[PDB]
Amino acid sequence: MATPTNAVSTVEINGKREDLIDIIYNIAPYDTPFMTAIGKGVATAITHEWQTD
Amino acid sequence: ELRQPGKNTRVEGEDATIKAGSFTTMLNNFCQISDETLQVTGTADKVKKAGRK
Repeated sequence: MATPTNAVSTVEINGKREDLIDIIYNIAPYDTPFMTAIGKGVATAITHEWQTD
Repeated sequence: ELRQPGKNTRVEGEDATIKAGSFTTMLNNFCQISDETLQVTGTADKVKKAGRK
């Protein structure tokens, strides 16, 4: 009972390899609602100018 | 160079006493290192400028 007397089990062997998931789980928030909502554009100078009417 | 001319009168059969010769002159100069350095920030190359790309 409770494993035969002289059976070879995982307790006795020594060459067992490790098991790694190979995936890293990161759930920290990095969403940018305002940046995603607004538009994109290109500026060609230190000062950016526009007009209203 | 050559020596300056002068009086040259000798007694007959003077059993010449051997006059000293002339030797060259050594001149030398040292080397010199000149350099110029320049540093430009990254922003100064992206903005538009008149007359330069």
